[PDB]
Amino acid sequence: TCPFYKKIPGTGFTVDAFQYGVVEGCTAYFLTHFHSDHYAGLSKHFTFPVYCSEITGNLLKNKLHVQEQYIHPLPLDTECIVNGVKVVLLDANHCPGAVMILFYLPNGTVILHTGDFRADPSMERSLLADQKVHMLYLDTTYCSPEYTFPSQQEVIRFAINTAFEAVTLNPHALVVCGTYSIGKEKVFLAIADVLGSKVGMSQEKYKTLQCLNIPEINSLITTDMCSSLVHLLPMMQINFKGLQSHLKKCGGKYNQILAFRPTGWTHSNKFTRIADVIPQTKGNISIYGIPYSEHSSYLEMKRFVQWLKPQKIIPTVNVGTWKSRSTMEKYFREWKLEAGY
Ligand code: NI
Repeated sequence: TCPFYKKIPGTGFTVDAFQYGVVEGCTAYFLTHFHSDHYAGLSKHFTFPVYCSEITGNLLKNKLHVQEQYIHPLPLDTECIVNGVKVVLLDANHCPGAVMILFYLPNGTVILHTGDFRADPSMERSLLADQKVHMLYLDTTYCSPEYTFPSQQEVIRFAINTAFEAVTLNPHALVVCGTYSIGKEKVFLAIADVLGSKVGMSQEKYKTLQCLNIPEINSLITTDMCSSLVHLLPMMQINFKGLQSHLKKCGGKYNQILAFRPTGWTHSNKFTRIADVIPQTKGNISIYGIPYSEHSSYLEMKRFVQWLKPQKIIPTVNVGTWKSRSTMEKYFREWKLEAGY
C-alpha cells in the first residue's frame, strides 16, 4: 500500500508511486525523474495521466513505450493548472529531466516535494523566493554530517586533467567510464571534449542519450566504437576481468584502459581529498573511483532547509527503519533551533 509520504494532502495527486497498482483516489501520477526506484511499475499499459518534465516524457515514450496521450509533459518555471490545482516544476539539479514540484493547495497550504535533488544556492533565487512553504517532502539520502563530498566542478577538473595527461603520455590508451542510469553525463562529455573525440557506446545507451535534449548531441556521441577513444560501459562491467575482456574486443587498437567509476559517497571520503585520489591497478588497467554526487551533501541540505524555514519536514529517503527516522529528526530540530524558525 502506497505510503503516506508519497501522497499529497487535499489533492488526488501522488508522487513517484507507480508500484502499488491503482491508488484509490489518485487522479494524477507525478514522476519526478527517470530512475527505476521512482518509476518501478510503469509500462505501455498505463492509462492514467502521468505528469512529468518533457525530458522524462521522451524517456517514458521511447524507453518504456507509454502512449503519447497519457504523458503530460510540462515546462519548467511556469505556473500551470492541473485538475484545478496550481503546480510548478523546478530543476532539481539531479539527473537530466529531474524536477522538484511546488503544489499550491485550495486551502492555502503550499507544499514542496524535492524528489531527488542536489541543493544549490541558485534555487534561493528561483520561484521559491516569492512565498512561504509549509510542508517539505525532502530527499534525505545524505542526512548525516559524515556525508561530505566535493563540488561537481572540482571533480570534472580532476577528470579532465587525469585523462588528458595519460592520453598525451600514451596516445594508444583508451578512456572508459562506468554507468547504469541517466545522470553524470558531464563526466564522459567533459573528458571526450578535452580529448577531441565523440563518446562511443552501445545502441541502447545511445538511444537513452538521444532523448535528453542535450544541445549539439549528434556531434558528441556515436555507436561506432572503433572511431572513438572514450567508451561507456555498464557499471557491472567496470572491473579487471570485464575490462580485460573488453580490451580484447577492441582488437589491438589500444594498449591501456584508463577507467573512471563515478560513485556516490564511499567511506574513503572520510579520510582522502579529491586532489589526492588513486586507482587500483592489475597490470595495464587502472580504475579510478571519483565521488561525483547528484544528491545534496549534509551541509548543502542544511543550508537549503534553513533558508526555506518550512513549518514541517517529511523525509522520503532512509525512512525504512526507526533508527534512521529518529536520527534524522534530531538534525531537523538542531537546524530549526539554530536558525530560529
Ligand atoms: Ni535518483
